[PDB]
Amino acid sequence: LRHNLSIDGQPLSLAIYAEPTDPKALLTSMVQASQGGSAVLPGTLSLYR
Amino acid sequence: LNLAEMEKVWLERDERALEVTRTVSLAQFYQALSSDNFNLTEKLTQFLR
Repeated sequence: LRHNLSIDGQPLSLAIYAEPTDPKALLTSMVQASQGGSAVLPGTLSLYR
Repeated sequence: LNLAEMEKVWLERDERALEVTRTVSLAQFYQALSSDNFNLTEKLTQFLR
C-alpha cells in the first residue's frame, strides 16, 4: 500500500521508458599548408651556346 | 642521375685550353743537346756508310 503496488508487488504505475539521447555522427575536413621556394643559385656560365 | 652529374661537372669545369703549336728540328735539338751534342746529318751519313 505504501509503495502503491498490487497484492504481489507488481507496480500500479507503468515505468516510463526513458528513451535515450542516442549517438550522433562525426565529421572530418581537409587541412592545407604553404611553403616557399629555394634560393636561386647563380648558374655558372659555360662556354656553349 | 649519375649521367646528369657527369654532364653538370663537364659543363661547369669546362675550360677552353690555350692551344700552342711548336716546331722542333731534330738536327738542332741533337746539336744543342745538353748531354750528347752532335751533328745529326753527319751521324746519319756515318751510320748509313
